Amino acid sequence: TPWSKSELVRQLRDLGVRSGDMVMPHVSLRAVGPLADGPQTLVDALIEAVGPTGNILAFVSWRDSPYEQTLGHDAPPAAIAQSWPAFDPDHAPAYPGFGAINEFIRTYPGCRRTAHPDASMAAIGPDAAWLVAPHEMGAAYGPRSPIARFLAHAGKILSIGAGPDAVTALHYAEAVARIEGKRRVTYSMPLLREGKRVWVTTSDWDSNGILDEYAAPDGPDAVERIARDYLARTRVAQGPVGGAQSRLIDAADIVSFGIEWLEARHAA
Ligand SMILES: CC(C)(COP(=O)(O)OP(=O)(O)OC[C@H]1O[C@@H](n2cnc3c(N)ncnc32)[C@H](O)[C@@H]1OP(=O)(O)O)[C@@H](O)C(=O)NCCC(=O)NCCS
Repeated sequence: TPWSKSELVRQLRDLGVRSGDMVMPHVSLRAVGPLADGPQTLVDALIEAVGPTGNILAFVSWRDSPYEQTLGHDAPPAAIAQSWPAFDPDHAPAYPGFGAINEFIRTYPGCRRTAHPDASMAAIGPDAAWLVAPHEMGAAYGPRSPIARFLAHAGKILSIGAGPDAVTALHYAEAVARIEGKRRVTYSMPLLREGKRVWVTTSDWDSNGILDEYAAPDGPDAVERIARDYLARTRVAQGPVGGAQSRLIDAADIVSFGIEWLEARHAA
């Protein structure tokens, strides 16, 4: 029997979600189980749980991000530069690998989208515009990014059946951590500025591992190692959301732990 919207709202309430909260969900729909009206039932429940003054922030990225196609180049290769679609924030589908719920969040009426094609964030609520902008190339997840403002607004991270590797906010911790040998990457993104496609090439911290030892693809990254150590040492509200075991995490607390975690193991 599929989970109803009212059943999920009660579960979110038991977990500690309050009206007015700013919540960032990481969802495994298969862990949740069948819903009354598909994934939209959970989206409606998330919006009701945070209330009209609350906010939802999701890391949705872009299904057709030219990340690997322009990685390590001072400019987009010619074939990529001539034909790749410009990132149209209100029309670009989310990256499926980060959760099928993100395409439902992203198309919700009133949802705003950041202009960073690879690190794109979707936001719903009164603070949606303030969260999504600015989001410039070179500030994917560190200061001046939606995550930074999310951390300055008592944000809560809502893992719904997702693994510890899915804590996007911890990319802020590795962006500001004062450690040696932080990996950087160079890539190009096609922005849509006043209807005109503009190619922008930038450098930023590697979001696939801030250090060499954390960047192997086989392969727990720094986010997963930090999150597991945090969840092993911290009392965190846990409970069911649908059929998925869920956690409500204080975003500023796990990021502070992440900074201390990185700086304790690597010199400055
Ligand atoms: C990796 C991960 C996404 C895999 O979890 P998953 O449950 O297997 O995959 P999803 O949550 O995206 O959803 C899968 C289900 O939704 C279905 N689905 C996809 N689009 C759908 C649609 N429009 N309508 C209905 N169902 C849809 C899929 O077909 C699948 O259903 P199925 O079992 O019948 O085949 C999850 O574990 C996770 O980590 N999510 C957080 C990811 C994240 O935020 N990463 C950030 C890193 S910085």
